[PDB]
This record gives sequence, structure tokens and C-alpha cells, in this order.
Amino acid sequence: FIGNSTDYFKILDHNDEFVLVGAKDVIYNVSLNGLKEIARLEWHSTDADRELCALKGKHEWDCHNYLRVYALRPNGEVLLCGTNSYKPRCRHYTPRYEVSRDVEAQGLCPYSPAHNSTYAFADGHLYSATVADFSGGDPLIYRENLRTEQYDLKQLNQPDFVGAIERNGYVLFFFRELSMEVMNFGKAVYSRVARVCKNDRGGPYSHGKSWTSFLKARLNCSVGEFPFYFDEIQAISPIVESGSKSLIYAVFTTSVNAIPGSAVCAFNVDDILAAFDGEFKSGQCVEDSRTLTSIAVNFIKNHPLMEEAVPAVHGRPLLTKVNLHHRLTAIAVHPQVKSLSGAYYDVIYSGTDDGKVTKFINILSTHPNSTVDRLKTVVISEMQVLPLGTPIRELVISTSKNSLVVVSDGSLVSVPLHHCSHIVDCLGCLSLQDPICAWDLQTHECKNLATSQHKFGTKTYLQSLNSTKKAAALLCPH
Amino acid sequence: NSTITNVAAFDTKLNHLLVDTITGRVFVGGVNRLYQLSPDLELSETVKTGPQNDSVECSILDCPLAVRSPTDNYNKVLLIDRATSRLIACGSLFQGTCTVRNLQNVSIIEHEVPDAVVANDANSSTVAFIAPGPPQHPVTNVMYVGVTYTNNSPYRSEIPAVASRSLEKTKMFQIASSAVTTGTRTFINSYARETYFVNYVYGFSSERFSYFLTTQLKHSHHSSPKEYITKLVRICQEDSNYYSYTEIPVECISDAQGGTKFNLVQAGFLGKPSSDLAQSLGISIQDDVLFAVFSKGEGNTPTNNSALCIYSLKSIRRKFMQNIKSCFNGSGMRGLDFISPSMPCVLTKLQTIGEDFCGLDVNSPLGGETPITSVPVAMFNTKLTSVAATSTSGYTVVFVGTSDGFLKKVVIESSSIANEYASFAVDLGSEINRDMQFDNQNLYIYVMSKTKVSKVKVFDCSDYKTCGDCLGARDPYCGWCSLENKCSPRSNCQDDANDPLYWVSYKTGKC
Ligand SMILES: *[C@@H]1O[C@H](CO)[C@@H](O[C@@H]2O[C@H](CO)[C@@H](O[C@@H]3O[C@H](CO)[C@@H](O)[C@H](O[C@H]4O[C@H](CO)[C@@H](O)[C@H](O)[C@@H]4O)[C@@H]3O)[C@H](O)[C@H]2NC(C)=O)[C@H](O)[C@H]1NC(C)=O
Ligand SMILES: *[C@@H]1O[C@H](CO)[C@@H](O[C@@H]2O[C@H](CO)[C@@H](O[C@@H]3O[C@H](CO)[C@@H](O)[C@H](O)[C@@H]3O)[C@H](O)[C@H]2NC(C)=O)[C@H](O)[C@H]1NC(C)=O
Ligand SMILES: *[C@@H]1O[C@H](CO)[C@@H](O)[C@H](O)[C@H]1NC(C)=O
Ligand SMILES: *[C@@H]1O[C@H](CO)[C@@H](O)[C@H](O)[C@H]1NC(C)=O
Ligand SMILES: *[C@@H]1O[C@H](CO)[C@@H](O)[C@H](O)[C@H]1NC(C)=O
Repeated sequence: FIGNSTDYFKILDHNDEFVLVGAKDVIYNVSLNGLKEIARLEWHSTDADRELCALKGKHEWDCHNYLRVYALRPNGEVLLCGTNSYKPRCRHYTPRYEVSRDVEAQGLCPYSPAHNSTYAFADGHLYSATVADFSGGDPLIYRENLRTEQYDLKQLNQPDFVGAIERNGYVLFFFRELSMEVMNFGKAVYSRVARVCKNDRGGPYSHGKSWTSFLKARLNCSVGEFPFYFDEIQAISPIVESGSKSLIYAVFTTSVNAIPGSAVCAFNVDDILAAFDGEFKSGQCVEDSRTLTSIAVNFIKNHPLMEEAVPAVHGRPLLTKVNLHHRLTAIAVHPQVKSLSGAYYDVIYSGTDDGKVTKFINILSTHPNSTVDRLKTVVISEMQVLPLGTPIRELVISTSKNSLVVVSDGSLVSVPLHHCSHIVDCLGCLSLQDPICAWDLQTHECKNLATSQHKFGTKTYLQSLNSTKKAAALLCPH
Repeated sequence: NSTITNVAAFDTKLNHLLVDTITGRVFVGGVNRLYQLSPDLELSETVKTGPQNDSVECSILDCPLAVRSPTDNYNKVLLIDRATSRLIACGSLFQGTCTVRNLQNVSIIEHEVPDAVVANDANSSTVAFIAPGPPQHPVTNVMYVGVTYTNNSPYRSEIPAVASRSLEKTKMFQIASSAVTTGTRTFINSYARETYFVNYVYGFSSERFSYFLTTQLKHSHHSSPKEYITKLVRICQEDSNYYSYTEIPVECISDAQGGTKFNLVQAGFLGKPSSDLAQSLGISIQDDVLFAVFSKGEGNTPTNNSALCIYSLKSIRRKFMQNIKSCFNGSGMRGLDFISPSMPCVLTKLQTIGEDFCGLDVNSPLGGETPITSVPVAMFNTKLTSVAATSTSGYTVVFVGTSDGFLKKVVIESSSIANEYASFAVDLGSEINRDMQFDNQNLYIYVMSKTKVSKVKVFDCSDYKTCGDCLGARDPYCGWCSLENKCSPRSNCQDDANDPLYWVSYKTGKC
């Protein structure tokens, strides 16, 4: 599904059947069946509003109405907001559609089409994380009648938001920020997870317009005696239910003018919330936050940062790419793919800034070469999806259609989620090491175990994941 | 003494002084006290405002687990509303509370607000004047307030540094216009709030703009040594977002001892020029002139080395425009790093930035670096603490108060030529307050020291018996009629004499 390079696509909603794409002056409703346009809603900035934008020092390619917030309201109404040439507006479309409300959107919708902002429409309320000023120096996290402290750098210091998750009566915000936490900070960037209660109603008297529950914690995506940190978070995934554990997968990278490198980490949702229960660095949801004391609300506004850092699953990155030419930029996971032995493996898809998608799993071999358990990365495939230079912005998985939608700035491409049908050679089927593809010996076809039925006591199917890739091939006779 | 008419001695230390422009009644705000007087300094009413139980750690509603103790109530604001006859007085207690009292009888309280509005310190500045503003288009007046961060309570962060405040009965003393991301308000950021303090000296309104005369550190970061400068804070009065919040520095520079900078301003007064002075400045006689006294300071402490400097508001407006034009052309840094981190000025297609420029979203909180500069018309060996200017005579005479209690008169004939013609003590050993106001006819001037107020006559030509004494006094108010043996101004002589030398000035002729 191709458009110009000038527009800037942003997945604003995704189902297994349809996806909504906000672009330069329109929003598309696209079928995942064939990436075919199903519906369109055009909304162009008025010539006076976009002459005002170029007047204030912007270019032609900046002064457009980039659609960047979507939400279907519980009444059938449609909430739709756009940058409107650095003058963000929100509209209420009601049924096709017809305009029913138009109003300013400062603090509800970014000014710039950059992937700087995020939001979460949780329980009929929009939680927004963006800038509220044309100059981009007033970051905030805003809900109906509640915002963070304006220009308070201890709460937000030049942040770039990468995602927002709803969870258990909180709303989590994922972003990278400037470091003023350490007394000897020197323009360092650290990645945070923030939290606000959904039943927050502001503090008493003058605090009635500000959060009484904003807390943040640093994310730890480090590699031993010689630590190696990936401090700039780039993309997150939705919450993934891997068995009994809820996990969030994230892509991290090193800072500029540092050893270039990318990593993928995963954090348990329970570990994220547990960090907000430890010490503060020098939050519970009460039914009426307007009953708190001035002492308590002023405290949390002066200690919004937790002491402990959220640790990573397995205590290390699941994949690392250091000193390579490309950087990782997006993440998506197919959870709990049952292998031939009956083990469940999450299959991880991570796109690079030059249009590749890496597929891999992790195996936790218990005492294979030492007494401490050793985690290993099994890379299934690293193929080129987009043209050689184009950055992959997002990934959307459709486990139903066995399709992976790759999102660039001006296109959507779909590829197979699992390549079992494509391969026809025994060596290829075992060297692939996909937890879902296994080589049959009665039938010569490399088969997909989602539709097949093994029985644990039959030598029919053949699969090798723990070994090396050449060792999997030796299992093939002749 | 015959030059001093009435003297009123008060029991407490006095903080402020204003005169009703139509009734000439005198209002005096002091420590634990509040007085109303007649135009002849006869006491009408007196109000006990303190002491009361209060702690700086506590607000009115809550007192954290800290005890309230009897503390003095320093008067910080004294103002009159003309549309609705009512006096506004703000005290230091209870996080800086204002009361609204009746103008006929100050003992009557009409409205008591709990809002924290004013500095709760005894020495932290607070400047307040009433002028047109929002919410409505400029038919309603608002209160522009500027408060220093006293740094003694958590409740102090809530109070803005510069803000417009409503005078509506429904929304008394609330910020005039406020929205989600913007409003009639400027705060100092959490990182500079406790270290970068702002001293507000004088406030005034002129030609659709509100102004503040401030002393403050030139730089927020610690990369440079501490230098104190005088700044000028401006906001468009139509502006309900403070998009027009702008500052330029104010320099009063002298030739003496190589380079001499009088960096610390002590007092300000807005007034009109004379025929001769308006020609020098290149302004009309109806235009405004800012009179201010600057003192060279060792750090933040003013020394006994002051100077008198005048600024025309045509050159103030043209200097603001000069700093704004330059930013909107992309040159330099926006400034005001102590509000938010200073980002570069943006290049803009703006084609008609003039003197009335009222602000936009872009380059909004602008800190000018190009100062308005003036050479003082007079310098002094004492610390000057007040200033007032009248042009009842054909010449402008500037009244200057001393920290030692002296009153001096300077006559300003040009932007280059000025000199003292009178000097005498009003209250010896007692610093003259900054609030120094004239009578409605500009015939008497009210001089307030630590504990007294003195009604001083502006001129007295009758006490010059002979004529060499009349012209020798070099008083611009005094001439000498040829016929009658009286020293008196021109209007007092009768032009019935055939010779035009009937009334002669002190420099135009010889007696
Ligand atoms: C998130 O978790 C990871 C892993 O759990 C963690 O990485 C660990 O960091 C610590 C310190 O940053 C590393 O500890 C080092 O261990 C060696 C011994 O092998 C010590 O020598 C190190 O310094 C000590 O001794 C030095 C002797 O010269 C002294 O100079 C120094 O002052 C110290 O006394 C130090 O203890 C540890 O090896 C890594 N572990 C791994 C697996 O990488 C990371 O720090 C965590 N992040 C956050 C934000 O908490
Ligand atoms: C993108 O376009 C597709 C196709 O036009 C939209 O899907 C359609 O959505 C409507 C409205 O929800 C569905 O109608 C509803 O059907 C249910 C099921 O019977 C019924 O109970 C409701 O009363 C209503 O009639 C319609 O069936 C559905 N069509 C398909 C093929 O799925 C889709 O909603 C659009 N995207 C978004 C974000 O709305
Ligand atoms: C509070 O005021 C009372 C008068 O009602 C006074 O007796 C008391 O001493 C004050 N509190 C303190 C701690 O002094
Ligand atoms: C002024 O107010 C006080 C206090 O209410 C009252 O005692 C007095 O009688 C009033 N009028 C005059 C003329 O003093
Ligand atoms: C306030 O100023 C006066 C006069 O300068 C001084 O005597 C007093 O100690 C000061 N108070 C404080 C708390 O600095």
C-alpha cells in the first residue's frame, strides 16, 4: 500500500481485519486482506492556517494537517485529531461521517509529524503525552483537567515518547529523557517508564489541575565485569502474554557519539509496577486524591523518580547488534508458538532502519556449558523487506492471516509471518530453526505445526532448535 | 522650617504611601498598621493589622505536624481602584494575603480573600499597579503584580513572579486569563527559582504596555561570574497569554573613572517633560518620560555613588522593537533561560514588527541583550532612594530623596545639562521611602521617611526679600517682578508695565 514519501504514516488503530493509517491530509481505513483501501477521511489545513505556519518559520513539508490521534468513543462517535500545520485541532465525526465538533487540541495532539508523541484512550478518556507549545519546550502528560507541572524538568526533561500502555488502573508511558537525576549529569539520555492513576482527580485547592500520582523509573537494558548499556529506548510492543508472565518487549540503542549499537530487551509487567513500591530518589491510587495533604502532594511533585531501575528478563538483552551498520527501530512478537517438543517460544520480529526484519527466539538451556544458565539467541531469518535504505517505523502482526505488516513513512508492506510453506528442502527446513516449521519424513513437505498434529511418540517430524544450524542439517538423511 | 508644612509622626515603621488623585486623601501602609489621612496629614482612621499567630511553614487552612507564633504584618501592596471605590491592601502574613477595604473608611473590610498573591517576606520586593487588561477587551482593569520568591515555604512555588490578576468581585485576585498551556503569568523554573532572584523596583503603565523595573543577575547558569544588571520587563495589555513577555537590560553609564556603570536602580517615577526637555529627547510634551535613580553596587548592595538617569519611552519602545526585530530575523538566542532552557531565535517572515508588537507563539518569551543606554544628567555622593518629577513651571524639576534623609531638587534643561538648585534635610538620619508623591496641583510633595511623613512645599518665592536673592537662588519657579518688590512666578506679576523686563528669570537677565 504505497503513498508518497512526503506524507508520514502512523498506525492509529489495528485489528486483525483492518488498520487505520494517519497521513499527510487523510486517514485511511485499510483491509489487511490485501492491503486495499476500504475508506478514507480527508482533512486539509485551511490556507490561512498553513500560511500562518510558514510565516512562523516552518517549511512547506511541515505545514500540513498530519493526522495523529484516533479513538472510537463509546457512543459510536469518532475522535480524530491532527497537527494542522503546528496548530493542532481535534474533531468529533458522527455518522457517512459529518463534523460535529471542532476545538483546539494543544496538549492533546502533537504539533510536529515526528514520532515524538503517544497517547492512550483508556476508559473513555484520552491520555496524551506530547508538547503543548509551538516551540516544543513544554512537554506534558495531559488528561481531562490534569497535567504535569509546566516547565518542571524533574518530571520531564526534553522527552521523546515511544509508547503508552493501559494496565490495572494505571497508564504507563515509555520514553527517553535527559538525565538530571545524577548530581554529575552531563547531557546523558536515559529511558523511563512513567505511571499515572486513572482515578486521579488532582490535589486540593491549587493542586486541582495537576497529577498526584506521577512516578517514573529507569529501564535497565544493559549487558558482567564489563557492563554495556543501551540507554535510548526506541520502540515498545503491546503487552504480550507469554504463559503466566506478562511481558513488554522494547528496542534500545546507544547514544550518539558512542559505540553504535542496538538491543532488544523484555520487562515483566510485575517488575515495572514493583519498582514504584521501593525508595524514591533524592503513588497509590486513593478514591479522592483531592483529600490528600499539601505535604503529600508537594512531596510526590518533588520526588517523581524512583530509586530502583526496572530489571530486564533474563537480566540481559535477548538480541544485540553492536558496531553493525544498521540500528533496530521497531518490535513485534508472535507469542507462545508451540514447538515440536511442546515447548512454547515467543517469536520476536525487529525491524532495522535500512528495511530488514530479524526473526529470532531465545532458548534457556539449563547447564549446557556452565553451572549458571546460559541464554542463547537463535536467529531464524534476517531478510530485506523494504528497499535498501528505507527505515522501518512500526510493525503490526496478524496471527490470523499469517501476515506481518511492515510500516515505513509512505508505505505498508506485508510479508509472511511464518515461511513453512515456501521452503521445500530438508536442510532449509531444519536450518531455519523456526519453532513452528518442522520437516515431515512420511511427506517430504516442510509442514506448519499450527495446523498439523504430532503425537510425541512418532519419529515422523524432525526439528532442531538447540543445536547449531549445521547440526540441524545433519539430521537430514541423504 | 517654613518649607515643610505638615509633619505626621507614626508609631510603626512605614512601608508604602499613595495619594488619591481626586480627593487628595493620604493612605499610609506600615508594619502592623494602616493609616488614612486628610490632604493636610491629619489622621482620620487607623487600622491594626497585626501581629497575628502565623508560621511560614503553614497556610491558613493546614499547618503541618510546626506551631503558629505571633509575627509582624508588613504591608506590601497599597492600591486604589477607581471604577469601584475600594482600597486594596496586602500584607505579608498568611502567604501574602490581600484585603479589600472601603475608600471612605479604611477600617471597613468589604472582601477577604485567601489567595496567596504577595511576598510573605519582610524584605522581598513586591510591585503592584492597576492598568487595562484581559479577560474582556481593555474595558476592564487588572492588577499587574510582581513578586520575589521568598524561599521559605513549599506554598511559595504556587505564586507567579509576574502575573495579571482580576479585579472582578466574582473572581477576586485570580489570574486574569488562564488556559491549559498558557496564561497571564510567568513563573521562574524549578532549577533557577531558589538561586536566581528578581528584585522588582517600580511598576507603571504607558501606551498599552505594562512595565516593571527590575534588578537581577545577568546570567542564570554558573558559567559566568555574578554580575547584577537592571532590566525592564514588558507585556502587551491585550495579550492574555503573555506571548509578549519581553525583557531588555537598562544601562545608566558614565564617563567618570574610565567606565562607570550604575547597575542597581533604586526608584522610578513616570512623568511628563517640559517644552525644553521634550525638544532634546525628540518627543512631544504629551509623551511619557521615565525618571530613575541608579546606584553603583558592590554585588547586590547599593553603594553611596548614585546617578539620575532619564529615559524617554519612545526610545524604550524603539529598543524593545530593536531586540524583537533581531530575534524574528533569526539572530541569536531567545534568552530568559531562567524561565525555560534558552532555544535559538527562529527566522521568521514577519514584515511589520513595530513599536506596538503584541507577541505570537514563536520566539515568545524573549530576552533582549541590546540594552537601552543613557548617560546620567547628575551624579551624587549619597545613595538615592526616591524620585519624582513635576513641570508646573516651564522647566522640569526632579525631586530626589536621600538614604540620609535629604531632599534635593534638580532642574533638567536638556538630555545633557542639569544641576542641583536646592538641597535640604527632611528627616535627618532617616532613609526616604521610595513612594514619594505630589499634591494634585503639584504644589506640595509628600516625603516619607522611616517613621514620619512630611508635606513639603515645592517652591516658596516669598521668602526672598531682596532681588539678588531671588535670582541668586536659581529656582526655576521664582522670578522677580520689576514693579512690585515681590519674588514670584510669571503668573503672579501683572504685565501692565510697558517694559517686557517686568519679570526676569535667574539666567536670562541681571537684577
Ligand atoms: C542492571 O542490571 C545489570 C546486571 O544485573 C547491572 O550490570 C552490573 O553492573 C555492575 C555495576 O554497574 C557491575 O559490577 C561490577 O563488577 C565488578 C566485578 O566483576 C567490579 O569490579 C565493579 O566495580 C567494583 O570494584 C571495582 C574494582 O576496581 C571498583 O573500581 C568499583 O568502585 C566497584 O567497587 C562492579 O561492581 C556488574 O558486573 C554488572 N553485571 C552485568 C551482568 O553486566 C546494571 O548495573 C544494572 N543497572 C542499573 C541501572 O541498576
Ligand atoms: C473499516 O471499514 C470496515 C468495512 O467498511 C468497517 O467494518 C464494518 O464496521 C461496521 C461498523 O462497526 C460493521 O457493522 C456492524 O456489524 C455488526 C455485526 O453484525 C453489527 O452488530 C452492528 O450493528 C453493525 O451493523 C460492519 O459489519 C463491518 N464490516 C466488516 C466487513 O467487518 C470498519 O469498522 C472500518 N474501521 C473502523 C475503525 O471503523
Ligand atoms: C496563638 O495566639 C494565642 C492567643 O489566642 C497566644 O496566647 C499564643 O501564644 C499563640 N501561639 C503561640 C505558639 O505563641
Ligand atoms: C469607620 O469604621 C469604623 C470601624 O467600623 C467605625 O468605628 C467608625 O465609626 C467608622 N466611621 C468613622 C467616621 O470613623
Ligand atoms: C530586613 O531588612 C532590614 C533593613 O535592611 C534588616 O534590619 C533586617 O534584618 C532584614 N531582615 C531579614 C530577615 O533579612
